[PDB]
Amino acid sequence: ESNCGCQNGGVCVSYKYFSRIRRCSCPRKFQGEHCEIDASKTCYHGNGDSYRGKANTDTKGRPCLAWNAPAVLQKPYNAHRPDAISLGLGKHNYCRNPDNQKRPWCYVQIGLRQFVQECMVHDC
Amino acid sequence: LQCMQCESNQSCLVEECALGQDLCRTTVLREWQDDRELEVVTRGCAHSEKTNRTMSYRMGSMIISLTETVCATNLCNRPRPYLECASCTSLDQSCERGREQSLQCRYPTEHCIEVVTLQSTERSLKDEDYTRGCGSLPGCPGTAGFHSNQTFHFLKCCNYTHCNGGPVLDLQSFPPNGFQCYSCEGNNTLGCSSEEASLINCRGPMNQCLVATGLRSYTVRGCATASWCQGSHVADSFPTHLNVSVSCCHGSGCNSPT
Ligand SMILES: *[C@@H]1O[C@H](CO)[C@@H](O)[C@H](O)[C@H]1NC(C)=O
Ligand SMILES: *[C@@H]1O[C@H](CO)[C@@H](O)[C@H](O)[C@H]1NC(C)=O
Ligand SMILES: *[C@@H]1O[C@H](CO)[C@@H](O)[C@H](O)[C@H]1NC(C)=O
Repeated sequence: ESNCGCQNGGVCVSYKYFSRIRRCSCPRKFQGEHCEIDASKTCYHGNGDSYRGKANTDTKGRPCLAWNAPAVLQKPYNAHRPDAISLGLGKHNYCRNPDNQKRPWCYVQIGLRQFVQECMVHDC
Repeated sequence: LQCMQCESNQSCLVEECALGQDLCRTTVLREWQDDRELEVVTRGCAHSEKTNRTMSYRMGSMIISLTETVCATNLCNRPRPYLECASCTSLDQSCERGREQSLQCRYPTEHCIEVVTLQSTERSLKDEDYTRGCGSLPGCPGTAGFHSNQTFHFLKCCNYTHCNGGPVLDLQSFPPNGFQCYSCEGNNTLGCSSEEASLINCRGPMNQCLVATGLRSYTVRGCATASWCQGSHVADSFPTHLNVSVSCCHGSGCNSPT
């Protein structure tokens, strides 16, 4: 079974000597710490609110910053959010669109600041 | 003792331990596979007696590497994080087949290890049945273990090449030594007694009759080693709990309700 946050075919395996810490044992399709990631997805559907894929760059080239980042943890939408699980935001670097917004985006470093830029992921 | 606490995706709090807890856990779990490292840290107050410990093994095309680190000072957990032995997990059906991809420890001081956890019905623990890998745990060079009517744990740890290949370890592989213990798991005092708990027939290396407890208030008795009965083991033998008062002695009815 799963009941640990193990999305999809996730299997919950724990670890006695290491303080019942858990990890999920993912099937091929779903990567990430909960099997939260559909790594087959190549386009996004509609607006993106659902998109859990793995676009990580932006429409100029630049790479996305990790929802982890010490940088990003000041920004409102980031991986520590109490809600972050259901919105796709996690220890990755991908694109999401948790609030509203035409397509999926991510926090991009440019010079010094952290602008929110728009991802690549082609629409269907 | 003040010490940062925080599960996986959480931010950290300044937790602050009570009389009993005097160390600061900083467990990290990592995985590599097809150049994707993903690493999950949890921190919090530790306890009286836990030990800088390390484990790693491989399931399929990946390596998971658990490590634990403790210290007895204020917020000493914070922001930032060779010898061959057989490997495999029960999970991917690899420790059970007469074949199992192997591995080589990356720290001197590491060991070779087999860890067994066998549980019945809807089992309280999400732990592989059999695991073989590299690393150091409580009371290493040597062995620990304890069996109950419905449960059987056992560790084995050695400083010699592939010291852990060959046959796995079931129940029947142990010589009913002849000595006995008790097995109890209901609730509090009257879930089990001289009435709803019976004498187990102790098996081989197990010869210590043992009890366990913690505060809602879970309790367990049976047949164990002297290494098991000592150190961190027993404690983690179940989800979480107190100072988990624990007891050992010689005798068949050693562990009968006192
Ligand atoms: C558990 O912890 C404290 C340590 O401060 C101890 O004094 C207390 O009696 C223990 N509880 C028991 C043995 O029930
Ligand atoms: C545990 O780790 C610390 C710091 O990481 C190290 O200095 C210390 O010696 C270790 N504990 C023991 C008891 O050796
Ligand atoms: C343990 O292994 C080390 C090297 O890993 C070696 O120097 C030593 O001879 C070994 N000793 C024992 C008792 O296993």
